[PDB]
Amino acid sequence: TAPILLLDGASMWFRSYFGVPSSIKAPDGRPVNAVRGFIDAISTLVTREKPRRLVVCRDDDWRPQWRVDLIPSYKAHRVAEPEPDGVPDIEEVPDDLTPQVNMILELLDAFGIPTAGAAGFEADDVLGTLSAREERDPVVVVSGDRDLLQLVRDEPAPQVRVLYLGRGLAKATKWGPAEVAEQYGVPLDRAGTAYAELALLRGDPSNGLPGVAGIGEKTAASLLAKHGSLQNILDAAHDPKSGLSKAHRTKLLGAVDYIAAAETVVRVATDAPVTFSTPTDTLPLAAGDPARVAELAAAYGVSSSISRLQTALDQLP
Ligand SMILES: [Mn+2]
Ligand SMILES: [Mn+2]
Ligand SMILES: [Mn+2]
Repeated sequence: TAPILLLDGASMWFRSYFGVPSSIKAPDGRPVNAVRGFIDAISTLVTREKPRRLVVCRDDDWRPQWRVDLIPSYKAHRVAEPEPDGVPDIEEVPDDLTPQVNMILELLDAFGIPTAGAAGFEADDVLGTLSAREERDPVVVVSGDRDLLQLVRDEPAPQVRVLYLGRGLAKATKWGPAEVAEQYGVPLDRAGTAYAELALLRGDPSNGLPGVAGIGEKTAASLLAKHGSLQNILDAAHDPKSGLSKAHRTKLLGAVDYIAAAETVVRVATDAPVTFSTPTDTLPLAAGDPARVAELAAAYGVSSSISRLQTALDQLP
């Protein structure tokens, strides 16, 4: 059967912002390069993957307070203005990109393309929750964010793949457990979860996470190779006769608190309370509100992109 596409919205429209020139502008002069690129990526995906189901996943909270409480440096270098509890922090985002996010969300809503979010969670968590719950169709998670490699799955069916956007969409290929195992040296039988344990240990500068000092990617992969899992590695450290080196024991034991905190920060949630903007995740084959879509697309200078999307939809069997 055809896959369900789960789109990491912010990953994709940030990529469109930096991959489409800012001289692409609306009639009022505001850049719409991210709008154009994001709509064009949806049309490309519809044509390449021919889904019947498609969801754009939102960041209802891009920097959840529960993660910051565990690790205060989490995404700290990306905050423009921190906001008190209950209110998402203001992310440092180019001034001419935020209005384009509003334009995109307005078009998706008027078209009826499903969007999903969960209060207090990231799009990463929405993607992890929807891919964990999927029982009917193969899942394609579309993102430039290597965090989501932890979601790859062969069994139980259906499979989960990440269409990874690190080199852009034209060059993107589907990552499964084999690809993550081959490119990162984690065990194949639990490749996705072990990738998250690898990232926890080595650190993640784009998320503001330091990792465990002294355990680089090479060491963490080999430790996972020999012991199979992070839990087994901590067991080897806590047990004073295991074959774990004393230097490794010192680095791991000196980080027990960070490791316990980081575990829930690094893993994406799989049971977030996701809500949809639409009744189902079915991809509409025509605009839910065509007059509003035409008025918005003209106002946002992307009428030809919307027309291209409708042609791709028209070609779906
Ligand atoms: Mn805050
Ligand atoms: Mn994200
Ligand atoms: Mn992420």
